[PDB]
Amino acid sequence: AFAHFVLVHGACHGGWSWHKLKPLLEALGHKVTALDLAASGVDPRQIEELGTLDEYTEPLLTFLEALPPGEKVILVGHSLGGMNLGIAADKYCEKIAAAVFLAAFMPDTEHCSSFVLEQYNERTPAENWLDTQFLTYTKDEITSMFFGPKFLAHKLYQLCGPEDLELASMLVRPSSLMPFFTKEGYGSIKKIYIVCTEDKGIPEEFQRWQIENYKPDKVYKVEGADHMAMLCKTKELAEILQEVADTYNA
Ligand SMILES: [Mg+2]
Ligand SMILES: [Mg+2]
Repeated sequence: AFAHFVLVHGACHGGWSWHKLKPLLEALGHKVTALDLAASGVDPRQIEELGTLDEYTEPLLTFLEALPPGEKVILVGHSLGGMNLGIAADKYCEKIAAAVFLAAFMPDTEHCSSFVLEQYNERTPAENWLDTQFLTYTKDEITSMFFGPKFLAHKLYQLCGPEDLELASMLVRPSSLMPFFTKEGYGSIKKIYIVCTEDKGIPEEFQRWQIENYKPDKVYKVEGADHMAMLCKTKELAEILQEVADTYNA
């Protein structure tokens, strides 16, 4: 039927990356919330004030906490957004109909919370970051990420239009990758993975690896999708999300 989709962006991005998908879900009758996480999009915070992934997720937690009784949402997380999903699902699991991991980090419950990030780090040669800028800052020593135009063009948006890449160049902002996701909370939610097959930021092989590691309830494959499937495969993506809405409810 009709769901409430809560869309959670990835590193260096913001609510704006869902600007093509949201109207599509809304024309399907759904309610759609596309948050800015902390120090993302036009959030007024700067990355230097964020100490943890939990603090980065604050707007998501705040929004879920405000949800009235009976209201349940389908979380949709992109890239690093998948970790925001795990954080949110472990605090407000009673409010989550399902979580969708769009080419995202899917943590598990048997390994430590950062396992998929550590493993992603270990499989990723530093050359792959291209012109991405890594700096350090202090709060209370934290490494910041800032994607450069080459990385955006060559590893994230390579199958997107020039207006998509230019938009990201105009909006991306510094981010950061910064103990256990519980079986009772996060572990209990239905999870859906959307594989993006031409992804060069999180390669399909890593995406398949995470599914192997912690199998979700449904796996969709988006052929021809780079990492920003919501911009190049928006229509197909909305059709998967409708299938999800129809499956996970009453
Ligand atoms: Mg925004
Ligand atoms: Mg392009």
